[PDB]
Amino acid sequence: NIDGYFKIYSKHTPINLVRDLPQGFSALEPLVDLPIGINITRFQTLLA
Amino acid sequence: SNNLDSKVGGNYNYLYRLFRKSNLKPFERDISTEIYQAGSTPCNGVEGF
Amino acid sequence: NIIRGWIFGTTLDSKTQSLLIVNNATNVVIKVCEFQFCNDPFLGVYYH
Ligand SMILES: *[C@@H]1O[C@H](CO)[C@@H](O[C@@H]2O[C@H](CO)[C@@H](O)[C@H](O)[C@H]2NC(C)=O)[C@H](O)[C@H]1NC(C)=O
Ligand SMILES: *[C@@H]1O[C@H](CO)[C@@H](O[C@@H]2O[C@H](CO)[C@@H](O)[C@H](O)[C@H]2NC(C)=O)[C@H](O)[C@H]1NC(C)=O
Repeated sequence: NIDGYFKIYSKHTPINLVRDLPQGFSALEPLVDLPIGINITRFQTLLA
Repeated sequence: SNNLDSKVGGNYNYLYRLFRKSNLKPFERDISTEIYQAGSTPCNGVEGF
Repeated sequence: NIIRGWIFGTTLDSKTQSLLIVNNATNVVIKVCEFQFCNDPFLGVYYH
């Protein structure tokens, strides 16, 4: 969240792992940039 | 814009933020209408000293 | 597809604006408003 712009970068990769964050390297591509202009100090993820 | 925006009693439909705890960041926007504390006392409800 | 989105903001209870990002079953939706969010916010499914 930089100078009112909210910047999202992301990646997807296929895996076969049971209960850990996979050991390896790959970079995230810049996905979208959103001009939202609002203080963010906290966040909360939404589960199904 | 005086010929568009001005009105004889005053076009009071244009508002600015007079108070803020701290100065806002580049391209930040704040839509809170909440009461500012200038005193050392806490303040609650619609108004106070 | 259990993780579906995020809240970002500061007050999270409509005293200020906040950002919603959600991937619900038909579309992604992104929205910035004075939201009153839940204490335990989620999305939910009828199973089998
Ligand atoms: C964004 O919001 C946060 C939280 O409301 C602000 O930080 C607060 O600032 C006051 C004054 O320094 C402190 O008394 C609070 O404890 C702070 N809380 C937190 C979580 O930081 C922050 O200053 C705001 N940012 C901008 C740019 O307005
Ligand atoms: C996903 O959420 C969006 C809103 O975030 C829903 O879109 C609404 O759908 C109704 C019915 O077509 C419209 O009347 C509203 O105006 C729509 N609002 C928005 C913001 O899109 C959408 O229906 C949801 N999809 C599912 C499958 O639940």
